[PDB]
Amino acid sequence: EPHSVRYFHTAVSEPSPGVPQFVSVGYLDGEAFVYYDSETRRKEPRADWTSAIDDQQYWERITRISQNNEQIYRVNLETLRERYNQSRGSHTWQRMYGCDLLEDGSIRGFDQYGYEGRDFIALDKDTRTFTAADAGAQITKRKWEEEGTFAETMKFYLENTCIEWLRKYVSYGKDVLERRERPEVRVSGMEADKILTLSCRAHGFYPRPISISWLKDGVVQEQETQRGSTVPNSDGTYHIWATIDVLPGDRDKYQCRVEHASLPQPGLFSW
Amino acid sequence: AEAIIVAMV
Amino acid sequence: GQAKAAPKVQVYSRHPATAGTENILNCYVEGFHPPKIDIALLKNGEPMKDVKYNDMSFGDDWTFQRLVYAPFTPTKSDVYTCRVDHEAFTEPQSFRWEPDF
Repeated sequence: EPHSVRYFHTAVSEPSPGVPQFVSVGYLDGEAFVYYDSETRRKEPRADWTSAIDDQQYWERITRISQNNEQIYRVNLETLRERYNQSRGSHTWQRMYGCDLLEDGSIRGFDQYGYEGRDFIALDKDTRTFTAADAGAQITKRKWEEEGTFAETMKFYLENTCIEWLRKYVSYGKDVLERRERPEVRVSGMEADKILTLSCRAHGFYPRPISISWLKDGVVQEQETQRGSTVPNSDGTYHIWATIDVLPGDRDKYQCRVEHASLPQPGLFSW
Repeated sequence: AEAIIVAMV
Repeated sequence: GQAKAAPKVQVYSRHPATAGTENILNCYVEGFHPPKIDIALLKNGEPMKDVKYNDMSFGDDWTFQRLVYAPFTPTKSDVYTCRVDHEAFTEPQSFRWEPDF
């Protein structure tokens, strides 16, 4: 029942292959559903539910909004060049903003900006003031809090518009969002110098949260385990592994344990 | 939908 | 000054792999900054066919992430690699797929 809508903007002075001058990706509960860049200059879908939105010339309009705003990203890129006394070259401007619905129905909002891969300025919409990270950021704090309008305008969107679209988005993608897909689990064995390296792999689970652990005759082995980060598949599902180094006679005491929302009780797997 | 008002730095 | 952060890289199959069975080969490149990057999928050092690129993402620390995937039917002789070139690297780096079988 909690949900998220976030937009990620990347803007750079010098394009490069696969890096346009400006790109924007919208995510629903972490899965892409809307894309735009300054080469195609067109808002395009990234999820199937977006295809039955019911707004008619919504795509034409939001495309135009984006086309118009990449002017302002180019300006802010030069402002930031001169404010930080850099040369002309490669610089990078980044933005993440959006809203959350928590399980009690309350709302959160965020608007964060990043220059050169470092924090720059963040909205604290509770106080309608910006937290600056910098001498250079302190200016934009003072210019934004002088004019008076942006903080509350962005607080408005975050608390109203954003949330209004979130709920509509959740009900179009109800079926994708609530589907569940079990993991296929396989345990692999490889010993070299009298050390058996057991590798447990969980493929294709949705949703993303997972527990994977290792059991030695039924007792967790939390320090002898290293696990990878949950990483994405191409079809919206996820992937994780967990290895353990153990000794080849201690082989039939070893179980991988996979707790996932898709299974009522944890699965157990051996090699 | 994206927020229309973008600010300048 | 600017961020300069090299990527870390995980290679993995969509499914548990079996010799001669059609599958999907994933390369997940994360942690880099700036966004400029080259990511190549190689079969025994040959460019693979049908390589697709997910829209790049970034997270809380602004470092970027990318998924790059391509269909593949592995065998026991074939060596599958992901070759990543990024300015925080002194030089391109390979990361090998380690089979399930």
